Amino acid sequence: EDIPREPRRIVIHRGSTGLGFNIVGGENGEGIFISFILAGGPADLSGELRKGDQILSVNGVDLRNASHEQAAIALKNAGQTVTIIAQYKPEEYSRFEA
Repeated sequence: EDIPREPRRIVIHRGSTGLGFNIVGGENGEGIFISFILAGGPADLSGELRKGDQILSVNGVDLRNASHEQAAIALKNAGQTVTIIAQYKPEEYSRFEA
């Protein structure tokens, strides 16, 4: 596919269904991962985010060592235009989530 291995920058605009994705992780050995992408939501329309992406940063707020609630608050407070730094790690996601 066209998804690279290294971190990538994706710009999302918030709407009436939020940023259009939901998250898991943030405990133990597991960072913040996208578990669900809403059909037609902002993340879906970008074409850029995937289930199994780890969110490394949101608008400059580092989420590599954040709990789930710290990450959910940072996403809720990130404003209308949100820049997500994501890194695609589907095998690590499957280890924790399957």
